[PDB]
Amino acid sequence: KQYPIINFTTAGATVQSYTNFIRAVRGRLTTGADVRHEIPVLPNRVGLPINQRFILVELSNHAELSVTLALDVTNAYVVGYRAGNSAYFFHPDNQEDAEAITHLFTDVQNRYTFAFGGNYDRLEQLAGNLRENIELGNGPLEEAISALYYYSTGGTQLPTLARSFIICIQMISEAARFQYIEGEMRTRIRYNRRSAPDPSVITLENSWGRLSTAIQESNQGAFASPIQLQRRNGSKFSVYDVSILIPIIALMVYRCAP
Ligand SMILES: Nc1nc2nc(C(=O)NCc3ccco3)cnc2c(=O)[nH]1
Repeated sequence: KQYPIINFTTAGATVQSYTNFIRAVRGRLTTGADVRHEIPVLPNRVGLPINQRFILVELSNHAELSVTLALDVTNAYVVGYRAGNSAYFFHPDNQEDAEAITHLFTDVQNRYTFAFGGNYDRLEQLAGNLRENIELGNGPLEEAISALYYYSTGGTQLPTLARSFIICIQMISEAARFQYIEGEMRTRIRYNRRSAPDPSVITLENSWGRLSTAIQESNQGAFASPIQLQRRNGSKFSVYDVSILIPIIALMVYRCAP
């Protein structure tokens, strides 16, 4: 017995198989017994035992390649992955984090830490493309699984590896964080399209920590100051209250209760 594993395959994927997956991911990220204003909070990192810190997400595609992402339950971040006999980790932000990841993928023959960190800014630079120009859907996802798998063999240039991370992160972590983003992926899957996320998706992604804070500091759901988001067409609008976000955000990073 070792960290909980959730499986998804792109082979034959449907909106139901993808929804089932994202639902199970959420269920492993949190027990759900800390909820504020109806929105679940992930476990506080302060004092969480290592043995509860991570979840694994096994990704397969029609080429029958498989990779396994490791996600930090405290924030749903993808911290690294394993493909066959190697495992690779983003460069950690602190020594505590560096220490935690020593506990993942312990039986793998080859382990490495990238010199670069895993935030979108760094990955975009590495990919040489912005999330607004990187396509999402089942096609991109199956392609990103192969790219990640092939990375040890030397088959995959770094820019492509970084694009593939940006895809996985959005289709897995962001979809888990936001029902809105899950729905965005369901739509691409339903119509078998691939398309870049629009400003509504990108600004929600960028605002996740800020939303977690606003809702958690709110006066019974009313934000202490407004949060600006973006519509599909890039126009700015303001959110004042948690009520509107209940069908949009599914999970928040822990902040202490005011
Ligand atoms: N590896 C990884 N990287 C991630 N990077 C981001 C990301 O940059 N967010 C933008 C941001 C705004 C403020 C601070 O930061 C989000 N999720 C993830 C994530 O879930 N896994």
